Amino acid sequence: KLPEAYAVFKPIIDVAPVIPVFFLLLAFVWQAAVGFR
Amino acid sequence: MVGLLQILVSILILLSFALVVGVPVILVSPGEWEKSKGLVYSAAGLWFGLVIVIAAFNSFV
Amino acid sequence: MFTLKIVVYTTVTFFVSLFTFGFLSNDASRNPNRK
Amino acid sequence: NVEYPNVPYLGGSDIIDVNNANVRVYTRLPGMYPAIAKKIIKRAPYKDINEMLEKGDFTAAEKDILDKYLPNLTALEPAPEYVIDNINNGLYR
Amino acid sequence: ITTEDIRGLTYSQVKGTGLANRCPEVSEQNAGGTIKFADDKKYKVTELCLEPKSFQIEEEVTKRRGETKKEFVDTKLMTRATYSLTGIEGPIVFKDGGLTFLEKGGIDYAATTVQLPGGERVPFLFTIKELEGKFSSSQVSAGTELGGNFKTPSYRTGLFLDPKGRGGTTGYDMAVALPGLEADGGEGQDELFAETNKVFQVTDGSIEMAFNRVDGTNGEFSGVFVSEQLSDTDMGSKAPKKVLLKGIVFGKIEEQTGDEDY
Amino acid sequence: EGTGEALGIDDTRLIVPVILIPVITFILYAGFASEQDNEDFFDTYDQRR
Amino acid sequence: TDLDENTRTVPLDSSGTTVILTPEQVKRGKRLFNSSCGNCHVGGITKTNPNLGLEPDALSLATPARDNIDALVDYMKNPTTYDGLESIAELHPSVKSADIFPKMRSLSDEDLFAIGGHILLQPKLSSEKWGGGKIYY
Amino acid sequence: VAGRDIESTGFAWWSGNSRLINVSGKLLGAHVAHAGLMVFWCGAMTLFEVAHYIPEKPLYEQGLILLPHLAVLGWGVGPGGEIIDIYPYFVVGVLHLISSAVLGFGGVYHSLIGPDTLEESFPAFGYDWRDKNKITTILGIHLIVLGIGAFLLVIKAMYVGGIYDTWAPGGGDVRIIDSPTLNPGVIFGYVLKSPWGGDGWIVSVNNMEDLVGGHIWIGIICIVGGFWHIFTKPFAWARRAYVWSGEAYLSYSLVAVSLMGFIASQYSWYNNTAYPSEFYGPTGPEASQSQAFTFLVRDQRLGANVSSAQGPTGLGKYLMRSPSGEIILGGETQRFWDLRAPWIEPLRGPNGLDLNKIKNDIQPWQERRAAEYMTHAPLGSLNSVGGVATEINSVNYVSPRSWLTCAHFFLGFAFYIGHLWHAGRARAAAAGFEKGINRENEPTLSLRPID
Amino acid sequence: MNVSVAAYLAVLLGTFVPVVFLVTLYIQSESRKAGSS
Amino acid sequence: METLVYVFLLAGTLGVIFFAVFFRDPPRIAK
Amino acid sequence: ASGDFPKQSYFGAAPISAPFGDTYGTAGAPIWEKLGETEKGIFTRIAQTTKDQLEQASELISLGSWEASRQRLRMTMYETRKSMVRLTDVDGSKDAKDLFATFKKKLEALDRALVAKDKALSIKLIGDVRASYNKWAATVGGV
Amino acid sequence: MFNPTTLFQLIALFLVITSGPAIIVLIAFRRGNL
Ligand code: CLA
Ligand code: CLA
Ligand code: CLA
Ligand code: CLA
Ligand code: CLA
Ligand SMILES: CC1=CCCC(C)(C)[C@H]1/C=C/C(C)=C/C=C/C(C)=C/C=C/C=C(C)/C=C/C=C(C)/C=C/C1=C(C)CCCC1(C)C
Ligand SMILES: CC1=CCCC(C)(C)[C@H]1/C=C/C(C)=C/C=C/C(C)=C/C=C/C=C(C)/C=C/C=C(C)/C=C/C1=C(C)CCCC1(C)C
Ligand SMILES: CC1=CCCC(C)(C)[C@H]1/C=C/C(C)=C/C=C/C(C)=C/C=C/C=C(C)/C=C/C=C(C)/C=C\C1=C(C)CCCC1(C)C
Repeated sequence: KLPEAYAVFKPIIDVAPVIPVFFLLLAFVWQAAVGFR
Repeated sequence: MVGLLQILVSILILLSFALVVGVPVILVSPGEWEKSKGLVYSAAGLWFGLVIVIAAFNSFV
Repeated sequence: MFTLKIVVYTTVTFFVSLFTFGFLSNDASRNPNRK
Repeated sequence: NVEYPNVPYLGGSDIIDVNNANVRVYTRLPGMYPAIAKKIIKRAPYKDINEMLEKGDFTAAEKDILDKYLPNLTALEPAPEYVIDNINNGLYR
Repeated sequence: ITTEDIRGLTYSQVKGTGLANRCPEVSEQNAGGTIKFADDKKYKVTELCLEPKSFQIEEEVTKRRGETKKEFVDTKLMTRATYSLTGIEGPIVFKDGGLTFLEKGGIDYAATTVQLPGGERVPFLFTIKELEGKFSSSQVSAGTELGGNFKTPSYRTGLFLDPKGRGGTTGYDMAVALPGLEADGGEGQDELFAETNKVFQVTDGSIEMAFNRVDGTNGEFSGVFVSEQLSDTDMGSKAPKKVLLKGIVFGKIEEQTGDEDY
Repeated sequence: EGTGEALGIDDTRLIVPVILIPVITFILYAGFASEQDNEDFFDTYDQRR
Repeated sequence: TDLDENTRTVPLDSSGTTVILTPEQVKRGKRLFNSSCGNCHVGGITKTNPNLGLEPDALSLATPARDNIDALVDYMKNPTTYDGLESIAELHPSVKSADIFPKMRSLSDEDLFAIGGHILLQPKLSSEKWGGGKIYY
Repeated sequence: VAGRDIESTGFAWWSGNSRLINVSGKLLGAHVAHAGLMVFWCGAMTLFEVAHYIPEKPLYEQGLILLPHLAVLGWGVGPGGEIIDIYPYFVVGVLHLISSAVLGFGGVYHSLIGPDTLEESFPAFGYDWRDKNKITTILGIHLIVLGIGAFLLVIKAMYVGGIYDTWAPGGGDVRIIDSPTLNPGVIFGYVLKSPWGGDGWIVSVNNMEDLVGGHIWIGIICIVGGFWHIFTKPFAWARRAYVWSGEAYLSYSLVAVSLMGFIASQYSWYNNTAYPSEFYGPTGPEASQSQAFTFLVRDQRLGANVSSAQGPTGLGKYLMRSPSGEIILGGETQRFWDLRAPWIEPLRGPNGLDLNKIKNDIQPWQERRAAEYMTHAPLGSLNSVGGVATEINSVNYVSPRSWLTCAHFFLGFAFYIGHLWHAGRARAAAAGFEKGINRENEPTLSLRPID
Repeated sequence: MNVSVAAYLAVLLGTFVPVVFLVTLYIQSESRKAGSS
Repeated sequence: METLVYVFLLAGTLGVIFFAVFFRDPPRIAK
Repeated sequence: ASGDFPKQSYFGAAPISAPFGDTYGTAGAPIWEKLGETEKGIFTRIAQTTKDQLEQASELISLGSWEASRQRLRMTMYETRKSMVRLTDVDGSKDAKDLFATFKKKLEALDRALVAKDKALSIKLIGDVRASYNKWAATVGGV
Repeated sequence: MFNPTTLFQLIALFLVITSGPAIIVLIAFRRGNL
């Protein structure tokens, strides 16, 4: 478990490892924003 | 105390949201890279200062 | 058994060396677009 | 062996053939499985249950348990095909 | 290889070299001893290792269906390096007019296979299980010989199932793949009874170890042996063939500790 | 097998082919190589043979 | 049918008294069983020693009889052989041997109660699945 | 839009990164941002493992894959591989997560607002893919960096705390590797060993002295090679034997990294020294040999003479001989007779498992370890149902070894495919027919017909 | 092996008859092509 | 004896493959 | 039956089929405490047996057995480090911890000697290891 | 009741999910170099 002083931030750390997947997805939205140049 | 460190980490969290969502916008939007870099670099400095302050106050517990 | 071993080693080394020094002999140039 | 008339006493009936029965059958009789069955199977070939009680080197409590479960025990002719598999017959669960 | 040399080698050196299957021997430097059996002292054998170096099979001299003449033949091993028996141990007792060694443990069997000239494969269980050996004296020394008979169990046990799911202790009791043959009310599958009726039959063999080196310091002895037994019967389907093994033997004699539990 | 010899070389004889056959192939390749224009170039590959 | 109290009533002591497990108790017992001993005792069997399973027949014929909550709970702290003559606490997970078995360290008396309740509740759920093995999967 | 559309580049959006080949600064930003992604995942995932770590279960039973690495490096673990403290794991996680912010800022900078090409404003950093000397200097700098990393592991193992030796006397423990093996015949003896059964190539490291000494060798090798490449240019034999374009370099890196992926997968599957079984759980061979050991102990305890017990087929039910004669555990564990683990070597003599130790001196802790490793075999389903495929849903478990091995075998094969694609394209583009066959000068029509 | 005996005829003739049919269809056609010239 | 038939059929298939590879109708461009 | 609504919980931990919540530490304080009677007995037994194990290691070294001598230090001694840690923490003494570390380093050096097959260094180091272990034994007390 | 743990996880996840797209919407509105 996290150190006591940090356990309150568990719900953020629970979503923390998964952001790289979103980065890939963000790329597509960016290319969707410029209409797939 | 634990509460003060929690407040410091939450402030770093909100500042990191601000940096993540604002630095790309300031970078890409026209006439904003050097027009308003004074906020960007000061925010980065405050971010790192918060990191060191959180480090020390965490060392106390 | 050892005779078969050295014969197989001879054969394997022969073909591997041919492969090695053949692809090292400017294989990239052997295309129809050269010059 | 398409015929083996002493099958009922291999662990499926109320009587246990001591000479060529697996250790697992002694789980059916309380208080005999880990300790008493080891000494039962050690000196496995017995002429009869009386020779088992005399020869098995049982302690007094072990003899009391065996006195409780005497009618559930017999000793028929040893079968080599079954004696070899008396501690582990590949029947687990 | 001497026991003093095996201790010197680590497992990494010995692994994969074939030295694990090789039976040790008593050194010529440490020889000329006498393992005397003092009274009021129970003795026992340990580490009785038997490496067979030559395998011979009593094969019929011709493929005639009524051939009765048979001569032993040289064989080559399909299995590799599993032949030697190690760790055999047993009590030494005054059962009869002389001392006798009773086999009661160790690896004491090897399910080896050999191939004869012509390409026929004979599997057999090289074993000394349940041996009753009799020493040729009251003291083990060079020239002393230990010999006796042993009971070789079946190559396959009851739990073994043939390719059609038939065994001794388990399996089908019929040729399930021929229901029309079992449909007949007169004979049914009675012709295939010999192959369907799996029988665990324990055979007989004899061994004659002759000790050529003995040491009194360690209790160790070494020499040669010749053993005779029968081959695999496939639960009674096959007819056993006589197997004549010869090779080297190592062993040691110590005092019974009371914890052996023989 | 499982002994750990380098390249399976348990006998020293095995090395003679393993080292010499590449050397004869290397000698034959050197006659090709020495005939080439071995100066540098600024290209993705050399078009000179 | 619901998880009625007839299913949730299990024997408590050796005399014959019963106890009605609560849904929280059986839920916690199932979770604790799957987490602390499922690796060997999945399905009411014993992977390491299949001669002795958790089916009610084996527990009833144990010495002492382990077909009740108090006997099971005592086994979880003072495990013994099937005849109750040798202590196997060094080879079995027990609360008194939790340093060498780090899964039993956090269990309390109520946790042991719930685990025993799960064990005694299972055979009522299936006629042969609990301790039956592959044949009834 | 210039340089970022199909019209001005010829690359579609789905080949979008192919527009970065000749844009050096923007490509630098791509690399730095992706490195930020890597360190971000490291920090976030190890923080996630710390948050989800319960002190009851071992690491391998909780689905933890990263904390085992730190435990092996010697942080927060005591004797017996017992994780006593998890604060250094938190420190490593926060350090990686914070460094990810810096690397992400750098990557986004160079990608968006930094100079497009570095070859006019920063000639020191700018390069051309066809300029062999500059590319070799960059390669040599990175080689020096890799050597520094190897020496960092060496410093950790030798001076700063030391690493976890599972083979340590007594139980496994964190200890200082004071005398690494620097003999070339051992370190490069591993490199030339065969990969097949019993040999294992470099997966067969059975001690930390060889590991640390060969990491010293790798550090020396990499630094020497980096200084070699900084001060040298490719020789004529090399200059004609390679395609000198960015895609070719990418394909070379792809094949190398694919080979590394395969090797790492088998490291996690088979090795139990750099991947101790008390952090990553049992290997498959370890679990099988443990099953055989557990039932050997059980049946011996119940009166059987395990050495003389005959199995169904005539072979040993518990103990038999390996094909080379060593006394080994029987049954289907016979294939896994090459296992060597710190819990089973104690009973191992020169000629295999010593029968005297196997009969009289099997300790209770060995039985406990064998039972644990039996019940925690690598078998499991994709939805994490531990046990054989025909098991029921009660045990939630897949070994970390299975996850790591399968993932890295997958990625190794995928990166071999990527190598094949990129090497073929590099050759075709260098020769100049990666867009199609020229209808004017078709090579086949000039060729004489066969047959 | 207690195998069938007409299976030999079945296999051999079911291979032979179509094979000779194909060979005849090829030879006829070629002959005709040669005769045309 | 069935091994004779099996071997003959496999060899015949291999022979057909050989003749198809090496005695094919040569491709040529029409005019 | 004919109009009975299915049960429905919206990410609730109350239901029997909900996966939320911890499995351990929910129903009371643990029964187990560190250094209990049986576990302290086990560690005491291991520490006492380690003397004999060391003596057997010295004998194996004297006879030159290298595999067996190495395995003697990991056979019945694989729990030595944990047992020594647990009993040293009971002692709570600096000198006990120093002798603990000294024994560990001496044992590692002895292993490094045994792989080298150095008979003289092996004998010297097993002697030193035994002396250090007996010193720690007299220090922590009870063994 | 809705689990507070699951609830807070969902707030965190959804704020994260609007983080990235909000950037792109901003630079779309501010007419930056997409
Ligand atoms: C690891 C992932 C990765 C990385 C690092 C990059 C990087 C890059 N891509 Mg991209 N790309 C990717 C995946 C990736 N790509 C994928 C999966 C696809 C397929 C859809 C593409 C498709 C693609 C195309 C089609 C093109 C690129 C291009 C580029 C380059 C220029 C970007 C630009 O100016 O856009 C401008 C983008 C924006 C203004 C949108 C805003 C993006 C923001 C900055 C993201 C926010 C990140 C983060 C939250 C900020 C943290 C800040 C920090 C201080 C904390 C850049 C180096 C371009 C190129 O080659 O140019 C020469 C180009 O044309 N990429
Ligand atoms: C792959 C990595 C990489 C590379 C090759 C480059 C290359 C470049 N960057 Mg940089 N950059 C990077 C990462 C990288 N950057 C990152 C991560 C960031 C985010 C912090 C930046 C942020 C950045 C900015 C904001 C700018 C550049 C610019 C430049 C250019 C000038 C560099 C210079 O003047 O150095 C000078 C070097 C220094 C000042 C560093 C001095 C060393 C300090 C004291 C640190 C010491 C560390 C120590 C040795 C580490 C110990 C290791 C131990 C733990 C083992 C050049 C093209 C400039 C540019 O392109 O302008 C148009 C520019 O303005 N970069
Ligand atoms: C990232 C690592 C790296 C890379 C990309 C390169 C790249 C290059 N080096 Mg090398 N080099 C490196 C590290 C690296 N080097 C290091 C650390 C050293 C040690 C000091 C050297 C020493 C060196 C020299 C001395 C020379 C090169 C040269 C070259 C060029 C030719 C490479 C070639 O054809 O190899 C060919 C490779 C072989 C023929 C086989 C390698 C032999 C080993 C021992 C094989 C052993 C078997 C192996 C274990 C089998 C399984 C492996 C498995 C992973 C598949 C090229 C620019 C040449 C050049 O032009 O330099 C200016 C040259 O002469 N390099
Ligand atoms: C989704 C992407 C992904 C993810 C999440 C992972 C995740 C992982 N990979 Mg990776 N991997 C990937 C893709 C991915 N991989 C791909 C595509 C490949 C190519 C096929 C690989 C190939 C690969 C290999 C070859 C290996 C891994 C391994 C690993 C694991 C350890 C990571 C690590 O430390 O690397 C190494 C980290 C670095 C190189 C960064 C620098 C490290 C520095 C130098 C360390 C300094 C240490 C020192 C002691 C610190 C203190 C200093 C001082 C105080 C003394 C981890 C589970 C390892 C594993 O466990 O495999 C079974 C492993 O060996 N991966
Ligand atoms: C070191 C890693 C690396 C690097 C730096 C590059 C770099 C590049 N690749 Mg890629 N590539 C890699 C690995 C790498 N590749 C691997 C491992 C493969 C094999 C699978 C490929 C296969 C590949 C192909 C087929 C092509 C490229 C292309 C390119 C260029 C543009 C890619 C782009 O913009 O994608 C933008 C990103 C996306 C559109 C996102 C796509 C995400 C996919 C759909 C998810 C994965 C699907 C599935 C699970 C994959 C199964 C793979 C199988 C083998 C197991 C660029 C130079 C293209 C090019 O123009 O080359 C010059 C091109 O045609 N690559
Ligand atoms: C201090 C503390 C205490 C307790 C634990 C806690 C976690 C709260 C911890 C706090 C940690 C904090 C606040 C860490 C901060 C880290 C941050 C802000 C990390 C950010 C990293 C940035 C990264 C990767 C950026 C990479 C961006 C990339 C590739 C973008 C890609 C793209 C580019 C470049 C162009 C085209 C579009 C596309 C494809 C999307
Ligand atoms: C700074 C900080 C503080 C707390 C700790 C923490 C580590 C979290 C850290 C966070 C840092 C960072 C950098 C967080 C940023 C988060 C980001 C950028 C999230 C991005 C989310 C992206 C999303 C939804 C994208 C969804 C897009 C979709 C489906 C597009 C749909 C599609 C399109 C457009 C076309 C093809 C078909 C398909 C795929 C359906
Ligand atoms: C670090 C560590 C950890 C555990 C203990 C251990 C002792 C293993 C220790 C030491 C490890 C060591 C020293 C590892 C070193 C590995 C080495 C040197 C691996 C060698 C890899 C070399 C490879 C692929 C070479 C392939 C090169 C090729 C095709 C070159 C190209 C070409 C050639 C040659 C001819 C044909 C045409 C082409 C394709 C252009």
